[PDB]
Amino acid sequence: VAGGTNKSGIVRPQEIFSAKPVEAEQSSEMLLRLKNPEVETNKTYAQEIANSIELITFERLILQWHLLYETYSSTKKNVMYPDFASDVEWMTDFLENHPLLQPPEDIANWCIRLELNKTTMILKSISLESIINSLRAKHPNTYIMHSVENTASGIPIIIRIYLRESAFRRSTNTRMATDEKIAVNVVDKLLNSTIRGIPGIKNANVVKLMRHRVDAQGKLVRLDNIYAIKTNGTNIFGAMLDDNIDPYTIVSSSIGDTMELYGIEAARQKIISEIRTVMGDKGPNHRHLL
Amino acid sequence: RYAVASYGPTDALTGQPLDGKRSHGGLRLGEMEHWVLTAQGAMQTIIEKSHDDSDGCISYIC
Amino acid sequence: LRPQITYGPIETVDNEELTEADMLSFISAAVNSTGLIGYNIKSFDDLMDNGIPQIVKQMFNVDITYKDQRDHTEIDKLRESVQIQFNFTDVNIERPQHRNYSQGNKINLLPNKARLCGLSYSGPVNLAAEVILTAHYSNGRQEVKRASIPPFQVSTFPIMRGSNRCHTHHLSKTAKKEIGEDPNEPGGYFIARGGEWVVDLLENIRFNTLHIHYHNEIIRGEFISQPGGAFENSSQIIIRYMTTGAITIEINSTKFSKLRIPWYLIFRMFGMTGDDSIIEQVVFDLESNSLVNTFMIEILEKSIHVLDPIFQPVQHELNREKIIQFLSEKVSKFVSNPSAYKSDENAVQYLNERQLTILDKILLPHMGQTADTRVRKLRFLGLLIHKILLVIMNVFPPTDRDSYRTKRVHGSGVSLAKAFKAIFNTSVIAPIINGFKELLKQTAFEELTQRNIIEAFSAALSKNTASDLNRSMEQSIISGVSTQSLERKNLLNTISALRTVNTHNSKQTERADMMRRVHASYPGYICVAQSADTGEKVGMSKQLAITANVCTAGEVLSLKQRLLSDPAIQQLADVSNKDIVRKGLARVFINGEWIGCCTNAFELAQRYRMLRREGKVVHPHTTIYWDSMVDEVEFWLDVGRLTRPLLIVDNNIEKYNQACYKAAEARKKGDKDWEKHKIPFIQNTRFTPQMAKDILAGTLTLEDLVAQGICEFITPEEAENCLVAFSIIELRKHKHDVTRRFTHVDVPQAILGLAALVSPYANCTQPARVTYETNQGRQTGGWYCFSWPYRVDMNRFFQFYNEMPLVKTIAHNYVIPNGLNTIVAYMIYGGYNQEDSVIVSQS
Amino acid sequence: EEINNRLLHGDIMPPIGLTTHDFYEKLQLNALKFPDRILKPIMNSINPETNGLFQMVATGAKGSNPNMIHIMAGIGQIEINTQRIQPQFSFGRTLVYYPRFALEAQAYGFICNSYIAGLTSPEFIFGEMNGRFDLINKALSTSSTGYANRKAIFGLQSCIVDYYRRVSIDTRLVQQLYGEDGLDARQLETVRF
Amino acid sequence: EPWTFDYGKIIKTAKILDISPAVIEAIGAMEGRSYADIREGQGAPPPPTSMDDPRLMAVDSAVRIFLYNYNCLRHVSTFNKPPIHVERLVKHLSYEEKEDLEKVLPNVVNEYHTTFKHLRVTDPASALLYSIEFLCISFLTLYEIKEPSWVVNIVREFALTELNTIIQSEKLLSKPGAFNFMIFGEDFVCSGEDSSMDDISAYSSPGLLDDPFSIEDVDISLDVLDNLAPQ
Amino acid sequence: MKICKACSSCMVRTYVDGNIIFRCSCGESVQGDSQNLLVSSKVYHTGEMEDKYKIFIKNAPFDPTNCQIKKDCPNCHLDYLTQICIGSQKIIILVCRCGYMSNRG
Ligand SMILES: [Mg+2]
Ligand SMILES: [Zn+2]
Ligand SMILES: [Zn+2]
Repeated sequence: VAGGTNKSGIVRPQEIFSAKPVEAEQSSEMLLRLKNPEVETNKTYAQEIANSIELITFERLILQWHLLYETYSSTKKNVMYPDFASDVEWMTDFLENHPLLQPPEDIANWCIRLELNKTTMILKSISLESIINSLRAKHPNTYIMHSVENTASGIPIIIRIYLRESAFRRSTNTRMATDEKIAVNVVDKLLNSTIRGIPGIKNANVVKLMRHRVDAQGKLVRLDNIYAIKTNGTNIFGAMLDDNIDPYTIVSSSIGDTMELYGIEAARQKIISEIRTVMGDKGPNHRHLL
Repeated sequence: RYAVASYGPTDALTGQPLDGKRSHGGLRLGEMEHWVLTAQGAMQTIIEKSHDDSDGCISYIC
Repeated sequence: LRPQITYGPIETVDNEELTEADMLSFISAAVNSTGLIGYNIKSFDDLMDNGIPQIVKQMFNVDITYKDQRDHTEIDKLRESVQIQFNFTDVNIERPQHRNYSQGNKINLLPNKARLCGLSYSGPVNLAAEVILTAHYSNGRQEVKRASIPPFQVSTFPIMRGSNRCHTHHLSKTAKKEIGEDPNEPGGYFIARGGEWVVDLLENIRFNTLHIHYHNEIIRGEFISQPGGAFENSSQIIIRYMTTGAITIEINSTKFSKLRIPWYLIFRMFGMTGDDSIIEQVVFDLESNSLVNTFMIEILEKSIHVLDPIFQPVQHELNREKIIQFLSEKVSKFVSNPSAYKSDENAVQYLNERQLTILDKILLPHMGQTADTRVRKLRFLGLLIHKILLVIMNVFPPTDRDSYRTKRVHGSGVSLAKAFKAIFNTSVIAPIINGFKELLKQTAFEELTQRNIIEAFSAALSKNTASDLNRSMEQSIISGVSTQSLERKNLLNTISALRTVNTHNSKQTERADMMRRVHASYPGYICVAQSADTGEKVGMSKQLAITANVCTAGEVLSLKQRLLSDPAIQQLADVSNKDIVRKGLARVFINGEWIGCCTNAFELAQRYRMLRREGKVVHPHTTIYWDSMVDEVEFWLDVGRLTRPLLIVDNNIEKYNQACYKAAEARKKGDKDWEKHKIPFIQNTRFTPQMAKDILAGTLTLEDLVAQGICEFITPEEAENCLVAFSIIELRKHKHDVTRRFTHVDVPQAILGLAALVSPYANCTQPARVTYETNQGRQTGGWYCFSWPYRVDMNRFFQFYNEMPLVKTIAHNYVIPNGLNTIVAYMIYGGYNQEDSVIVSQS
Repeated sequence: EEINNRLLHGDIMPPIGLTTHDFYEKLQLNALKFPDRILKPIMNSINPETNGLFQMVATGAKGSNPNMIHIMAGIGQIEINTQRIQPQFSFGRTLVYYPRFALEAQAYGFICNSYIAGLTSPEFIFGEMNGRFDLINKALSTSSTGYANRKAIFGLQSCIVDYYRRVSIDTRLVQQLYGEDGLDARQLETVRF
Repeated sequence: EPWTFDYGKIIKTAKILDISPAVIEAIGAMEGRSYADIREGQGAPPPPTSMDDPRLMAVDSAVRIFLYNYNCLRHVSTFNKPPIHVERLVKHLSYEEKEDLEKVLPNVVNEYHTTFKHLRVTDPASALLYSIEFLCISFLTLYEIKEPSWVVNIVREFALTELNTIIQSEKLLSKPGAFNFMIFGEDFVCSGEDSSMDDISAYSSPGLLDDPFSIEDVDISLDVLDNLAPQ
Repeated sequence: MKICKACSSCMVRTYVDGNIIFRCSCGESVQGDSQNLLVSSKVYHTGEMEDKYKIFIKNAPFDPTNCQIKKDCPNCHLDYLTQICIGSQKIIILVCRCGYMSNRG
């Protein structure tokens, strides 16, 4: 009954019969088969790929964030928030550690201060270097500074993102947004950035499934040692683009998502499959599902 | 237990029997029973019960 | 005051000889002291003697003014309005009476005659009053005429059978038996139109408490405030947090309706218009660097600068007088044209005084109804907003709608009083106003005398009103104040119907399923087994446990004065908001009102729980709750609390700790046999096997078990500070377990209702089948009534022969068994008993 | 108990995607299941050639294996919505009989006793918590099914097999052939190829 | 700095307005009293003893609306348009000197708020006198000004109008006299102690699409409901 | 927020030419120096922070409904401790009535 896997009293049959869209599905799932048949034999290979595809947005790595009306100049001592005035100690180290990442000349009067959750960085196995590249690859209109990756408890890791003037030059002709409004809109974009995963799936497990295959002697044999990925949440197009997943054999549990990307004939086969799953084994004949 | 008759008290508005044993009326062949009889193909039974025995009449249309 | 009594050491109590069958004497004593429906009789009795007189003499004072719509005359043309002012002085209710033949002298009406003739078992209500009529002239003077009206009968009020106003209360058991009544029944029902009706117990949220629920509104917080007493008028305030960022306070009551006001407007109208002080009442400190206050202020700062379309003109104003005037002209229903009265400065003063009189009497009346406690309400109102914002921040979860820590069970006295209020002003007060309106229209005010005024008052209350007052109460009793017809299947059903707690009657799929389940707060107060097994009513009806009761309102003034006289409690006027968060003071509540602060919340509750054990200072029915999550102490004495007796468990942890200290001190001195200074832990109850034998002999009751500090009454919100052993064996198993220190020891049968105790070895049966027996045992043929030949009942079955089961239970000590000990063979015989059929001997 | 000991020393490291609370609950549910050995004492106490209760279950006439185990061996873990008894009694207590943040499995719905031996008060309350769900879901199995049944029929009833064995709505094809084979559900035989 | 209450400022202030000193001393305590009694000073409540006495807030509210309105005149140039209570008398002024009046007008909010919050917690009785005395000395400060010549007539009018409105606002909360009750526009006129026209639905406990447990699309007779028993 | 000196009202914050300027409804205008450079902030995992349970952790040794454990307190050498399990990561804290508290706090 928990969120994301709600299969309590009638919900899933209501999701099918009412043709509810993918956005209203409380128990959507998806089965992904590895592209390489050799890889699907090994569990560890399928285990790391399953953890590779898991939506870790930048928001969930944050304990707290602060929006500051500050500009950074290397030489000129600009005003800084008194509770965060100690941040300048690691700012000097960053400037002397990155002789190529110098502050731009169009930094706006807007600063986002971030304090990473070091516990989540350990459990999810996310390095500081990976986060920096992901944010700099997605947000070219910002300048990002970070503290040192520390292995000693009690000293946090600080991410500092400076908004450039081009962040407002995107669309400021629509004057119905003060500079405070754009900055709040930018931090929402920064927090919802995707890091190490594909959007739409929150959990990706590893399951054992059984398949048939014709041998070299024409014999049909059951293969039991086949590993795949069963995810919580549905995104056919997201797993479509992955190079570790066979795009031809993506099995979604969403009728609307299968209809959107495959068509009405594949959506017809999806309705039959989903009703049968609800019907269990003491279910009706197949012709009633058609 | 209940078993009434071929005829008895009748609703003034719909012309159907009254409700239940208490009013000495008939028993209900509800929505779900016409579904079953239609599924079985029992159409002459529906005529006998829903028309001959409940309120069937003759309507004249130009 | 500090406790002084001391009991014998727990190491000398001999309870190794106790058995579970000996602990049934505790349930016997609890039921004998409680009775089975004694709360119903007590509730109707204090509704009769105390409730209705107070409601009539306090909450029905009439002060109205009406236009003089007469023609032209010297006095007429010169006068414009007449003020009708009256109140009721003497109120009483008598036993039911009936008029024999015609023009007799109102002989007594016995309940059986009312049942047979289809009459009403209602007793007359006599009221007395004084009336003042004030007529206002154009020049400026006024004329006042005052008249005292002799007491008269207005109508009849329904009377519960077996109560103080019933005729079957001054009669012996033999006389009750021989007048067509049931000598073994306790009563507790109403006779109306030849039918017997039961006013069921009602679940209701706890008053003077904040209920925080999620939902356009982001969050919602409700607070119903009652100034003290079951019969006082209650006013609720709803604090909503909208998606726009605006915090609005809405007061729903007898004078306001559905008017959402920005939160800071309420603070401004009471003289505190400075925003820094207004914010301080919510965050308790502007100088705190805590990350909670940063979240608090950020929401509060944005809320001030949100434009309210209805309260736009006064949003930016700091003059409290105009804000009161702005609200007064908005809520007063007699103002139809603005600025027509603003020219007159006396009309402006009238609306200002009226609004301040209303607001002081309607905004958090439990904190006071005078103008002295205006700032005191603002401190409490800011606390309520602070609690709501703590849930938006997800620091605290929303209020659980199913837990009984925040629920009350209201009997017949509370329910009938609520219906009485809405009927009395409609069928009595309104006709009098109409009667006086027509009197002044047809006669000059100066021409009236003492005789005319009294005539108009009584003539207006004709038998149209007398019929209206009595029959509307009967309609409330019949229509259902949730009531049901008393169907007499057997004695068990009659008792179980009077011990039934009903809920108010939503469509939310999750909400409709959660409320039908058994909750963790039920064991001991609500039967975990008794419910409907079929249909929409599965779990919608609840049954009191065998030892559960319903407490009445206590004498709150005695405890309130002692708390204020306690040197360990600082009065609310002696502490600042900064003195609370900087020194870490603990707020102290009594019946939901905030009266002061204490430096040690745990020690205050511990010291007052120990004082309750003597009973000479703190009443045994006082709920003392210590909230260890927010460090607050709450005292509850209101009516509607379910309570059950729990045997107190005492230990020697004080001596055990000293032995640990001495053993450690010996080890630090290099001593080898340091372990010899330790003593074993001992926890035990003071209930001895001799006490069980004394309960059975009638020389030991529950009242004097409480008086000796052996058992105490525990309330569901007080049960959250208790660790209870489920049986005397679990207590004996953990007798020397220091890591599990129980506060009370339970009797296992106390968790089941009366109907659920009929099933033998119910713990050995599947629990869902125990639920079925509760439904099946209540529809069993038997001696449905001991006075069946005197009754003309519909669809009733009287089974001739009944037997006590060979394996009986404790439920048969209170109700007559219904059934026979049939010899049953568990066999296959011909296939006629398949699919849940049986084969019955024709002989 | 030893899973709790690992928790006390902080030796429970959840995998990627699971919190420590969710991983701890998963470990407890797995560790509190009766093994297949539970029937060894059960079958040694009965004579299969004369036991009426066993012959009713073994032959499929009435009952199942969990019924005998509950009657004779033990009820086990009460599991509502595939999880243990959540604490609804004042922030960490499941009932008034157990302390806050209790670690023992009995506090979370593990019934150690069988029906033939009788349950205690806390075990009966947990059993009533699961028993009430059966009554609630049985009531919903009528109304909720009826809501879905009526909507399904009113959408599907217009489909009638015509003279071509097609399924159509008065002119409009829904199926080119009923069931894509043109056969009746009552006239089917299960045959191996 | 030792603060001491000065009764001479109230006497001087009352003489200017041609009103009794009791009117000034009764700011916030006029509720429920006849203004004639207030004018004579009869029935004056005793000095406050609790820090939660609404009189302290009532007097403080009167002080801050004097300061709020004074600063509106002081910063009249910053407004898009001045409010009503300051615009009709500065209308005849020119913009360059309307941009002025923030240099020639002294500030009168020097240390009021800090001291009042200290006195309220420490001794409520002295706080009520301090707030009243502060209002009088501020009025005298704005009335004893003499230079420059072009500002004397524009601020003394402001000082009298503000103190009169503060007194009048306090006066409109006192006990009303005699008036025509039908000017409100309706027949009935109730008071705050009336229960005849209370809301009927408010006597009950205040407060409160498909029903999942209702057999509404299940067509089964109500007399044969035992077929739905769980058994 | 910034409270007006004159009328003690909540001043409105705007931004002009690289500076934060507070303007009030009474015309008083001031500019913040350092402590007003905080446009907005949010704190995550508010349901398991240490400031949430400070009062509860302090009161735990005296609450009789908390789970005890047979371990020696290193300060007073009492042979039992109070064990609490807070947060979604199930952080275990051992507390005693003498002031001892595991995690060194
Ligand atoms: Mg059946
Ligand atoms: Zn201001
Ligand atoms: Zn210690």
